[PDB]
Amino acid sequence: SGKRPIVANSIQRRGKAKREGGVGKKTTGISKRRQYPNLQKVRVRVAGQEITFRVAASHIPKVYELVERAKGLKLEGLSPKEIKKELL
Amino acid sequence: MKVILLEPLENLGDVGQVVDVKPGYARNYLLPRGLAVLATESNLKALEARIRAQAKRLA
RNA sequence: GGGGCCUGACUGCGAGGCCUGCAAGCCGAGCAGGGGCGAAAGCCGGGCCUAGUGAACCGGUGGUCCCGUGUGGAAGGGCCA
RNA sequence: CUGGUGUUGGCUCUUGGUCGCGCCUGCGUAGGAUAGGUGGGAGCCUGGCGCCGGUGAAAUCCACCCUGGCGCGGCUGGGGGCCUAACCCUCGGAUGGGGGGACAGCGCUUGGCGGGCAGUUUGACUGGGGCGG
RNA sequence: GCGUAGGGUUAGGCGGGACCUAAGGUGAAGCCGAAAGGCGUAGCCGAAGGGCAGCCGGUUAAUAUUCCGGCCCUUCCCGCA
RNA sequence: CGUAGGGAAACCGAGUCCGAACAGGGCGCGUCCGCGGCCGUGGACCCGAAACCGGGCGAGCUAGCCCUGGCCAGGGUGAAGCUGGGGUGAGACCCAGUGGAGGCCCGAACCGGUGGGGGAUGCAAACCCCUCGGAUGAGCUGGGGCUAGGAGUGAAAAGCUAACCGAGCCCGGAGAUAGCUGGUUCUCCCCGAAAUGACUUUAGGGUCAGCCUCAGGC
RNA sequence: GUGGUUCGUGGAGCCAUGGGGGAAUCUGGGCGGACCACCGCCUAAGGCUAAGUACUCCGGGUGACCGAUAGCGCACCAGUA
RNA sequence: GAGCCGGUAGCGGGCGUGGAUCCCUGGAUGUCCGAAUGGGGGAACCCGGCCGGCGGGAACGCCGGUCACCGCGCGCGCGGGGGGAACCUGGGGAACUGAAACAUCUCAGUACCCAGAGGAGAGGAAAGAGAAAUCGACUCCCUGAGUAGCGGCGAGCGAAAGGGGACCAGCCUAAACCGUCCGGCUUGUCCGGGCGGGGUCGGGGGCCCUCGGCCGAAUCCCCAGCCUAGCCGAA
RNA sequence: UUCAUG
RNA sequence: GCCCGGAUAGCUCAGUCGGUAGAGCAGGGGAUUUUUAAUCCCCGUGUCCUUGGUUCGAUUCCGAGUCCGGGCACCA
RNA sequence: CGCGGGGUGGAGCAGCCUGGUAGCUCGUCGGGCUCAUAACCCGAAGGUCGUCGGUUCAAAUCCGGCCCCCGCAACCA
Ligand SMILES: [Mg+2]
Ligand SMILES: [Mg+2]
Ligand SMILES: [Mg+2]
Ligand SMILES: [Mg+2]
Ligand SMILES: [Mg+2]
Ligand SMILES: [Mg+2]
Ligand SMILES: [Mg+2]
Ligand SMILES: [Mg+2]
Ligand SMILES: [Mg+2]
Ligand SMILES: [Mg+2]
Ligand SMILES: [Mg+2]
Ligand SMILES: [Mg+2]
Ligand SMILES: [Mg+2]
Ligand SMILES: [Mg+2]
Ligand SMILES: [Mg+2]
Ligand SMILES: [Mg+2]
Ligand SMILES: [Mg+2]
Ligand SMILES: [Mg+2]
Ligand SMILES: [Mg+2]
Ligand SMILES: [Mg+2]
Ligand SMILES: [Mg+2]
Ligand SMILES: [Mg+2]
Ligand SMILES: [Mg+2]
Ligand SMILES: [Mg+2]
Ligand SMILES: [Mg+2]
Ligand SMILES: [Mg+2]
Ligand SMILES: [Mg+2]
Ligand SMILES: [Mg+2]
Ligand SMILES: [Mg+2]
Ligand SMILES: [Mg+2]
Ligand SMILES: [Mg+2]
Ligand SMILES: [Mg+2]
Ligand SMILES: [Mg+2]
Ligand SMILES: [Mg+2]
Ligand SMILES: [Mg+2]
Ligand SMILES: [Mg+2]
Ligand SMILES: [Mg+2]
Ligand SMILES: [Mg+2]
Ligand SMILES: [Mg+2]
Ligand SMILES: [Mg+2]
Ligand SMILES: [Mg+2]
Ligand SMILES: [Mg+2]
Ligand SMILES: [Mg+2]
Ligand SMILES: [Mg+2]
Ligand SMILES: [Mg+2]
Ligand SMILES: [Mg+2]
Ligand SMILES: [Mg+2]
Ligand SMILES: [Mg+2]
Ligand SMILES: [Mg+2]
Ligand SMILES: [Mg+2]
Ligand SMILES: [Mg+2]
Ligand SMILES: [Mg+2]
Ligand SMILES: [Mg+2]
Ligand SMILES: [Mg+2]
Ligand SMILES: [Mg+2]
Ligand SMILES: [Mg+2]
Ligand SMILES: [Mg+2]
Ligand SMILES: [Mg+2]
Ligand SMILES: [Mg+2]
Ligand SMILES: [Mg+2]
Ligand SMILES: [Mg+2]
Ligand SMILES: [Mg+2]
Ligand SMILES: [Mg+2]
Ligand SMILES: [Mg+2]
Ligand SMILES: [Mg+2]
Ligand SMILES: [Mg+2]
Ligand SMILES: [Mg+2]
Ligand SMILES: [Mg+2]
Ligand SMILES: [Mg+2]
Ligand SMILES: [Mg+2]
Ligand SMILES: [Mg+2]
Ligand SMILES: [Mg+2]
Ligand SMILES: [Mg+2]
Ligand SMILES: [Mg+2]
Ligand SMILES: [Mg+2]
Ligand SMILES: [Mg+2]
Ligand SMILES: [Mg+2]
Ligand SMILES: [Mg+2]
Ligand SMILES: [Mg+2]
Ligand SMILES: [Mg+2]
Ligand SMILES: [Mg+2]
Ligand SMILES: [Mg+2]
Ligand SMILES: [Mg+2]
Ligand SMILES: [Mg+2]
Ligand SMILES: [Mg+2]
Ligand SMILES: [Mg+2]
Ligand SMILES: [Mg+2]
Ligand SMILES: [Mg+2]
Ligand SMILES: [Mg+2]
Ligand SMILES: [Mg+2]
Ligand SMILES: [Mg+2]
Ligand SMILES: [Mg+2]
Ligand SMILES: [Mg+2]
Ligand SMILES: [Mg+2]
Ligand SMILES: [Mg+2]
Ligand SMILES: [Mg+2]
Ligand SMILES: [Mg+2]
Ligand SMILES: [Mg+2]
Ligand SMILES: [Mg+2]
Ligand SMILES: [Mg+2]
Ligand SMILES: [Mg+2]
Ligand SMILES: [Mg+2]
Ligand SMILES: [Mg+2]
Ligand SMILES: [Mg+2]
Ligand SMILES: [Mg+2]
Ligand SMILES: [Mg+2]
Ligand SMILES: [Mg+2]
Ligand SMILES: [Mg+2]
Ligand SMILES: [Mg+2]
Ligand SMILES: [Mg+2]
Ligand SMILES: [Mg+2]
Ligand SMILES: [Mg+2]
Ligand SMILES: [Mg+2]
Ligand SMILES: [Mg+2]
Ligand SMILES: [Mg+2]
Ligand SMILES: [Mg+2]
Ligand SMILES: [Mg+2]
Ligand SMILES: [Mg+2]
Ligand SMILES: [Mg+2]
Ligand SMILES: [Mg+2]
Ligand SMILES: [Mg+2]
Ligand SMILES: [Mg+2]
Ligand SMILES: [Mg+2]
Ligand SMILES: [Mg+2]
Ligand SMILES: [Mg+2]
Ligand SMILES: [Mg+2]
Ligand SMILES: [Mg+2]
Ligand SMILES: [Mg+2]
Ligand SMILES: [Mg+2]
Ligand SMILES: [Mg+2]
Ligand SMILES: [Mg+2]
Ligand SMILES: [Mg+2]
Repeated sequence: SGKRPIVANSIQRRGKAKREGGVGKKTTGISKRRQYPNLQKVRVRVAGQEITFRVAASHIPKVYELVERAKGLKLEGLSPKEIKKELL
Repeated sequence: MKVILLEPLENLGDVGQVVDVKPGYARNYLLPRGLAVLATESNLKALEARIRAQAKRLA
């Protein structure tokens, strides 16, 4: 997917099982295949002027923290570079 | 999610009525319609900079 | 076959063998604890005998003077059933 | 495909667990008598007795309240709406206009369906092998 | 037609490029992908398709719509009207 | 490493453990090199797979499609129309003419390959001759392009995809694996088997015992 | 929900983190292998940090390394025909 | 320091003890392609624009500059782009094999692909390790040890502590607070934004009055020494 | 209102 | 292996949320009866699974046990 | 030629549970109805349970095995 303020997606195994499970009886595993857990992504739209992010939606309050700002500069037309490099 | 209210609204009305609205209600209606701001500590003392200039300065 | 009394269809072991490629399988006098039966000698560690079964592993269940990840304890293990 | 939550909101109409609240509920007898279970048991309104007498248990008053049901409300879980701001599709290009609309899309996760795809297994003696045993 | 050496391929007009697009590429913008990259608007590339000014004869050992002979024609630039 | 071992362990110790047991029984004392035999993991004695997977390279053959060009000699049948006539109330309809339609007919190029013959270390890793099928169409073909490996493409045969496709080729994992077949290279001397039992997803293999050899002790 | 570590769900801590809930800043917070209470240990969610180590296209020397089928695939005009 | 004009052998043609040939170092020219970078491209070719130059000329020419794209700060400027036999880190990541079948597992986080980076990379100063009123960054080697363990408890995989060594080193930042300044507003004795000053278990820091106080870089110029040509070298 | 044949 | 529900007549079942035991079908008898059904009226085949227990008296409530119908779950 | 499946009343079939408790429809016989046959109604009755041998207290039941009948196979060459 993407990143915009966070780290990219990861790679998981699956690890199926078909058992009772230790606290009942004998356990097992079955098949270790690669689920590819694409991280939660939401196109958020903010009004710096018209700006759009692909933010992680556990980081929507973080991008509203980034919008609750006044970084002294007017419009070149696009400008998320000064919103993302004046991030901490 | 607490917001300081700046306008009348039905079932949450007074200015400074810091009501725990739902997050989508905050970040989708009130924040693009000016009716409320997020009640962090810095914006809470920015509210307080007006509360000190209004409430104890009418009297 | 019948009658009486019962629980030895015990717990610890077990010299010695049989057998076998190992693993298994089988017999086992004797000693102790504690009983059964009998007056006592003795016999009884399942059935007249050879079939009626299943290594391991992983679990369960009941105990246990064992281990308990610094220490006390639990989790979970072991051990015995 | 599907539930849960995320993005994901607003305002309403209704079904249970609920926390206590309480006008109230319990009825084969002998008995003024809209009869519950257990205890306090010497009366309590401006007009009602308890021992009046008989009971497995005496009643009044008043709790613990059981069994519910009725409503009054917060912790509520649901299913039905209407809205528009998320979101999506759009529109002789629009900070806007529609329309869908908290649904879809998409994230995780639960369960399912799943030869569409994949990794494999499909024993041995066997008077060849298979069938049979 | 093999070996050695030497010659030989002459274009404003023929075919391409200083022109154009088709399929398809590439691709600013924009989108999406873990990265490689995959798309994609405009644009550009893309050709025996469109468009564009030439015919006839001779010459050596080889070239000739190129060289040369005749006639014609095209673009551009400058000057005059 | 070895000097202490038992036990699952706490632990105890020439003892330990099972146990109530001071019955019984189980178990109870060298290294470092060199060299050799052998074994383990190594590719492990060498050759050889069919294959599997990763990354690439190919649609100049062929299969399809897209764009753009071309090609199809010649005859023949004679459709709809159209024209005139017949007909009728008007028509439908029916005649002649005209017209030129067709996955129409015969047929060359062209495409193909039906039957036979030749060819068979060929002329040719698919040919030649005779004969055939289509030949104005679902045609053929040049150019420009697209699609690719469990994928393309397929008027479907599992065909085609660079001369062998039930999953291309090349490199890499990779010296894959092979209980299989082949092969194993100087000389002498001594001793010398087995093809049986048990067990095997085991029957051509293996573990153990049987038979064999070597060294030591008796 | 998974990966890493010896750890394959196990008694699963720890380190990372894709989803969801979601704090405090020293009477904070994490860790000492479920967890809990004592005793310790240590400060996450910001970054840099030589040195020693791996390597060998390269240059040099070294060889109980090869001597043209060997040694690199090439001692030669070879990654050539 | 006397022969040369490369692998010369041949035209004979020159050139050198006023110093050549060579070798090293530093420049210059480096056509065209290539990250290719003006645009196109079927690489080594075409087609340009702007400026400056040669009826050589206004048209075609040629020369010499400059013309990609991206990232960083104020039209303006410094980097990046690709390559490299291996080595390394991160993102992905098999399968044959082995388990005498096989699926968990193993092969293996191997090969391979991608990114990045450099002479190394990585990691790194403790929210560490785990039994010691202990060790004190990280890395590497040997031990630990095939141990502890993990394990269809099969196949197999397999640490870490401790302990020897090498090497040695610690540091910057909001472990808040003060001023600065484009603007924020409800002109607030104030929100966040850039710096700057503070700040790094006389447990830390900022703020409040005693008792005042310089060690040394990883950074920088230096210098040996090292190479990159060689030279003298006994009989 | 049922019900086949000599 | 746990988890539900049930044991009521010859059979299938409801239970005033303790004060009375019941349907429906079957069986029989009776009425009409061309045929058999259908219809009509009336009776039963009844320790309400077994005991223990709580209550004044138990199908009801409580536990145990047995058969009894399932639901899931592993299955070394 | 080898598996597996049946044999039960005149016929077609239930069956029969570790073995002891055998039937259903039609057919049959007798009656009733009918002028008479159908149909219908009422009473019963009928079977060595494929032969055979086996363990059994006892076989139709269970174990073989043999004869008819059924369903299957009889493939790779
Ligand atoms: Mg497992
Ligand atoms: Mg695997
Ligand atoms: Mg949105
Ligand atoms: Mg007796
Ligand atoms: Mg033995
Ligand atoms: Mg034995
Ligand atoms: Mg035996
Ligand atoms: Mg016996
Ligand atoms: Mg096993
Ligand atoms: Mg520990
Ligand atoms: Mg402990
Ligand atoms: Mg014992
Ligand atoms: Mg209203
Ligand atoms: Mg009530
Ligand atoms: Mg009485
Ligand atoms: Mg009520
Ligand atoms: Mg209500
Ligand atoms: Mg409600
Ligand atoms: Mg609506
Ligand atoms: Mg709109
Ligand atoms: Mg399936
Ligand atoms: Mg398959
Ligand atoms: Mg495999
Ligand atoms: Mg066989
Ligand atoms: Mg056979
Ligand atoms: Mg020649
Ligand atoms: Mg001309
Ligand atoms: Mg031309
Ligand atoms: Mg030009
Ligand atoms: Mg062009
Ligand atoms: Mg186009
Ligand atoms: Mg593209
Ligand atoms: Mg362009
Ligand atoms: Mg052209
Ligand atoms: Mg043309
Ligand atoms: Mg010629
Ligand atoms: Mg010519
Ligand atoms: Mg002319
Ligand atoms: Mg002893
Ligand atoms: Mg040796
Ligand atoms: Mg495989
Ligand atoms: Mg390709
Ligand atoms: Mg082609
Ligand atoms: Mg085709
Ligand atoms: Mg006509
Ligand atoms: Mg015609
Ligand atoms: Mg035709
Ligand atoms: Mg063909
Ligand atoms: Mg042919
Ligand atoms: Mg023909
Ligand atoms: Mg033909
Ligand atoms: Mg034809
Ligand atoms: Mg024809
Ligand atoms: Mg024709
Ligand atoms: Mg074509
Ligand atoms: Mg082509
Ligand atoms: Mg195919
Ligand atoms: Mg082929
Ligand atoms: Mg195949
Ligand atoms: Mg393939
Ligand atoms: Mg091989
Ligand atoms: Mg391998
Ligand atoms: Mg001899
Ligand atoms: Mg074998
Ligand atoms: Mg042997
Ligand atoms: Mg011998
Ligand atoms: Mg020997
Ligand atoms: Mg374990
Ligand atoms: Mg504290
Ligand atoms: Mg922590
Ligand atoms: Mg710690
Ligand atoms: Mg913790
Ligand atoms: Mg601990
Ligand atoms: Mg470094
Ligand atoms: Mg080192
Ligand atoms: Mg050398
Ligand atoms: Mg030699
Ligand atoms: Mg030599
Ligand atoms: Mg040679
Ligand atoms: Mg060689
Ligand atoms: Mg030679
Ligand atoms: Mg060469
Ligand atoms: Mg020369
Ligand atoms: Mg000089
Ligand atoms: Mg010179
Ligand atoms: Mg020179
Ligand atoms: Mg120059
Ligand atoms: Mg260029
Ligand atoms: Mg270009
Ligand atoms: Mg070119
Ligand atoms: Mg001049
Ligand atoms: Mg000039
Ligand atoms: Mg230029
Ligand atoms: Mg600088
Ligand atoms: Mg690079
Ligand atoms: Mg595998
Ligand atoms: Mg295997
Ligand atoms: Mg296998
Ligand atoms: Mg591994
Ligand atoms: Mg370094
Ligand atoms: Mg670092
Ligand atoms: Mg530290
Ligand atoms: Mg180590
Ligand atoms: Mg250490
Ligand atoms: Mg150390
Ligand atoms: Mg130091
Ligand atoms: Mg500020
Ligand atoms: Mg500071
Ligand atoms: Mg002070
Ligand atoms: Mg100096
Ligand atoms: Mg010096
Ligand atoms: Mg030198
Ligand atoms: Mg000298
Ligand atoms: Mg000398
Ligand atoms: Mg009737
Ligand atoms: Mg009738
Ligand atoms: Mg008749
Ligand atoms: Mg008559
Ligand atoms: Mg009942
Ligand atoms: Mg009953
Ligand atoms: Mg009930
Ligand atoms: Mg009825
Ligand atoms: Mg009835
Ligand atoms: Mg009755
Ligand atoms: Mg009764
Ligand atoms: Mg009862
Ligand atoms: Mg009772
Ligand atoms: Mg089971
Ligand atoms: Mg019968
Ligand atoms: Mg019969
Ligand atoms: Mg009759
Ligand atoms: Mg056949």
